[PDB]
Amino acid sequence: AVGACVLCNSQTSLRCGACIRRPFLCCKCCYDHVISTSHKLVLSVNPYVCNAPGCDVTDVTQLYLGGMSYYCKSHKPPISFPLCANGQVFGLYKVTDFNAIATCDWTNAGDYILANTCTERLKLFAAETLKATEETFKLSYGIATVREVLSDRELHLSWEVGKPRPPLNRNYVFTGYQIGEYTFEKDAVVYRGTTTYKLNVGDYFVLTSHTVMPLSAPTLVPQEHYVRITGLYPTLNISDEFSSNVANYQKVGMQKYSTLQGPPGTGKSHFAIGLALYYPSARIVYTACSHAAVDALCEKALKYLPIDKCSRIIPARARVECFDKFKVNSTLEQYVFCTVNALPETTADIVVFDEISMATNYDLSVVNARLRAKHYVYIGDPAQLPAPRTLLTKGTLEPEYFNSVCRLMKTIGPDMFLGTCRRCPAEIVDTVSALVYDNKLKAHKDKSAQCFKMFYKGVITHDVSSAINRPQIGVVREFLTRNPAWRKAVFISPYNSQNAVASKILGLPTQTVDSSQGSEYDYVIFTQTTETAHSCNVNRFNVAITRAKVGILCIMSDRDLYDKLQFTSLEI
Ligand SMILES: CCS(=O)(=O)NCc1ccc2c(c1)OCO2
Ligand SMILES: [Zn+2]
Ligand SMILES: [Zn+2]
Ligand SMILES: [Zn+2]
Repeated sequence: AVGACVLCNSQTSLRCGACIRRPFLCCKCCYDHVISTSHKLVLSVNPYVCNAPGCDVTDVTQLYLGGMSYYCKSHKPPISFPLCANGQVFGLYKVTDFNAIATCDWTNAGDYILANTCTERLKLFAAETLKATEETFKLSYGIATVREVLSDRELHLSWEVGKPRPPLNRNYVFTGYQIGEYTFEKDAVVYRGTTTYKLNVGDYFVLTSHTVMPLSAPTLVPQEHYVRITGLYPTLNISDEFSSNVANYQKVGMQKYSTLQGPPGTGKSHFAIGLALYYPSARIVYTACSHAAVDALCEKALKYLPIDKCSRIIPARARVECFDKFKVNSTLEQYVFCTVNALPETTADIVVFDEISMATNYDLSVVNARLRAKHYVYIGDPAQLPAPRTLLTKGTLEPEYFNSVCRLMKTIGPDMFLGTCRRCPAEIVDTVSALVYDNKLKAHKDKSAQCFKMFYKGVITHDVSSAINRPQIGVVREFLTRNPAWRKAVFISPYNSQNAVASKILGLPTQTVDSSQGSEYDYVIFTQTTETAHSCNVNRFNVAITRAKVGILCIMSDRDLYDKLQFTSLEI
């Protein structure tokens, strides 16, 4: 039990026994913690507990030292010093924010605000504590058991009594029993095995609670600015395609780390892959939280970089189908594409972390711990969607609080900004530029005259809490008959239950706003479904309308966002 203080690094024998992570706290900090919170169990070699037989005094403020032993006020010998005196807790080698991180239930937005405005070591304490709290919460849900097997994609489930039922969306991944990971959608339920298996009756499913490893590396390394490009060797022969990013690629070699804010369709993949063509000898590890973000980087690399110098790292516990054109699990290749949780312990000349709004501080820290690099480039957009915070139910998490990188991009600004959207028709670019980009995003395409908006509240029904608006889907069905070109549109809504209804009624492929992020489609049909804080989130709204290359039909519930859409209004 010999470690360093999470608040001031001072070496100590003390750990908080009431904290779920049991942080090492020094004499002067440990006191400031026990004296201000319900946390009174202090751990050393032995806990600070009354040594008198059958005594239940564990509160450090009610204990004293009797020689080399610990006793309460009722058992202490005449010659005994209190454990808590003069701003310190007795220990070898002799905070308001730490108390709030240590005691909070992570259900308030203010908990996440603090976990991002605090000191660097407190961001790791916050990130570990949050993730451990999120896992112990997965145990609170009831066990689903197979009652009947309808077919290869449908079954009926028997839930546990006394324990609540977890939300049934793709976000919540189950573990069958060890028959593989499984997912559910809406008494006929749709089952989806990450592995194909003849669903047996009696088999059960649990949300896999994974052990939270402690954090060691910071979320962001200390910034270093250099007079020249360091450890990287630029080409003089640089393809005209990537000439627009040359000044920014040099900025990347003259700093330890750099932030790139790239609104939708401004060239993030192009910038990331073009950085390899600019430093041709440099080993680049490409990382992101999701398999789809890593796969999008592989698709752009397949087009510009040699396939023999690339490798897609796939964890043996495969959950979804990912990129198959590179040699798999060769961490020895010059270009390594890998999700954060699968990263090996290696080194790199450049580390590119894409879709930075989806990262948590836990992920930022894991990347710094597994990858030791000369340069780190963080690419994403704080105006796009963050990682879901399953415990957060009160308050809204603002972009400057998503993670350390997003905090920097929203306060000091990003080091680099891609200001030209090449994907969207001008109507959409002008709407999101004013909405989330402070009028700094510019349109490359002209107005398509195929961006429509309809103010139609319809009727809101609910599959549990996931919302449906059948009259909004009815308006879409009516529109499709009059606009058959839109037969090829992707249907998007903020709710998976709305999507299930629209899939059966319209037959269009379906995507939630959160799963559509990073993807593009010629035509998009968006139904807002509700006027909630979720369906009105400006970041979700921004993602939803920036998926479209040619046209979009927005069936709106919120007068506010409807009025902001610079689209042609439709009647009915
Ligand atoms: C951080 C660089 S690395 O260790 O991942 N790649 C270098 C390398 C090492 C051994 C090899 C090889 C390439 O090809 C044959 O055997
Ligand atoms: Zn301390
Ligand atoms: Zn504590
Ligand atoms: Zn006692």
